[PDB]
Amino acid sequence: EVETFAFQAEIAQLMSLIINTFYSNKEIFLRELISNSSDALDKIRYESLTDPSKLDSGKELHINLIPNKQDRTLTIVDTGIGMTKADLINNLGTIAKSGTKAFMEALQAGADISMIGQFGVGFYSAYLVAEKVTVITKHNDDEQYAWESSAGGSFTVRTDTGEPMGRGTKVILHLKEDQTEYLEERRIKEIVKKHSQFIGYPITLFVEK
Ligand SMILES: CC(C)(C)c1cc(N)c(C(N)=O)s1
Repeated sequence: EVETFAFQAEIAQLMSLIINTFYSNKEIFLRELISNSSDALDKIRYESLTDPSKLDSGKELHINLIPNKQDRTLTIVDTGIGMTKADLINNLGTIAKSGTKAFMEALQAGADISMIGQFGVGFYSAYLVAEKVTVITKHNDDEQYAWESSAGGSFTVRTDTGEPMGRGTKVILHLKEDQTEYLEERRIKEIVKKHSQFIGYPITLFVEK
């Protein structure tokens, strides 16, 4: 059962602006997605202080970067709080409507795309380098779900049947044909050290075979 939804016009217009605008500093996408995972891990860590049983789906709090050249995919995994079905379908999109309006107004007044995080809509920077994004997520209170969009105005949500996650969020970036530089170990290491050196969770960069 695959459900198809339309993006809000403002979010769709944001994704077009990200996809079409000429902007060479594309490497900031990794800073934003890693920043998103750190916040998800903060939320499960805070909630587990007043409730130790929330960590029954996994005690470890970490971020893993997994490149795959055969699939041409870069996967950012965290064991954060995850997102529910309502988070994917409309909760997180409606929050982003106000940040998108402010982000677009800032752009015409002299800002650039690298400040996208300051408006809380950093996730969409993934489309700087990916033609399709797959998000697999498992919240403690909901089932495992797969979100997917190739932009163009729509996204899909379905119950995930793959490997069970326990808890967290898996962002799979199906990279563009000319963005495979972000599969290189030495390139990922440089971006992590430059933009995310003080993240308070262990970041493991996986090596390919
Ligand atoms: C599309 C989906 C549900 C993956 C997200 C939208 C927003 N705005 C996210 C965020 N981290 O802000 S995640």
